Amino acid sequence: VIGRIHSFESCGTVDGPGIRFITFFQGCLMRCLYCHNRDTWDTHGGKEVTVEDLMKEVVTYRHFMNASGGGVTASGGEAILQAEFVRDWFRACKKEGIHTCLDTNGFVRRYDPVIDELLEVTDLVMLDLKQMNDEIHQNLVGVSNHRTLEFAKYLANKNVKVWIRYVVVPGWSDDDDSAHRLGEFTRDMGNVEKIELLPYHELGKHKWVAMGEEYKLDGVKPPKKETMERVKGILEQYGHKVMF
Amino acid sequence: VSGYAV
Ligand SMILES: C[S@@+](CC[C@H](N)C(=O)[O-])C[C@H]1O[C@@H](n2cnc3c(N)ncnc32)[C@H](O)[C@@H]1O
Ligand code: SF4
Ligand code: NA
Repeated sequence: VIGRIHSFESCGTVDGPGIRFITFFQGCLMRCLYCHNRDTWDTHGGKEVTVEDLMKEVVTYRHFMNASGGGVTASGGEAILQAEFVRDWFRACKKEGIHTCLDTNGFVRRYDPVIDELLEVTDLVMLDLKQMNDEIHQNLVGVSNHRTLEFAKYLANKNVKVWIRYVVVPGWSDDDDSAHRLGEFTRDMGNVEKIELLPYHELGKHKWVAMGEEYKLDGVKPPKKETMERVKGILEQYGHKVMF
Repeated sequence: VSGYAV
């Protein structure tokens, strides 16, 4: 099986537990307006690769991983689109005593055997919930949030170590209603270890510019500690380790 | 810098 990837960071510090080897896969079906990897969308592009090649790199960093309590992370655009390849990669990592992390948007269309097979070999999934209010979601992301929420149910329903990531963008996900909805939604499920909030940042805009596409959020400045603070409490009410 | 691919 061939893997089409955008790039990889031999060892990032903000892509899950400890220091991790992150591979950014090519292609994404969503169109978040704040996406900092816009050049990650196209299905075509990015180098092809095999797990043999990947491991031939990830292993050399065993050191930083063990020492940081890290591992590897599948991210980029939407890794879940190359589910066959990813689960193969984790199967290889599992067999190296390596910890696996899947950074996804959970837009799972067909629940094939490979989905369960991937999750079977996945240690932690940082599932993004971009907006509980679908009216907003459809405009913020370009698609309904039903498939993602279903994937969330699915996960909880199988006790999968989850981290909910909620990117807080001004005027779109900073309001208190949306904060409760999330807090309520994820409360049901107890497999969601914590809720990591992420402040919006202008970056990866040039990726749009470079692609003659207009970056709408242009101008939008990052949210204030006050705001993040507010949301945090709203969610800490439902009893989550809401750590931003 | 979370999830930023250079
Ligand atoms: C680019 S994504 C790739 C994985 C998957 N496509 C997703 O979005 O969950 C990795 C993380 O970066 C976050 N992100 C993307 N653009 C951002 C921005 N402009 N500001 C803050 N976070 C952003 C995403 O929400 C996600 O948590
Ligand atoms: S799901 Fe992730 S990669 Fe895809 S457009 Fe949204 S932020 Fe960008
Ligand atoms: Na994610």
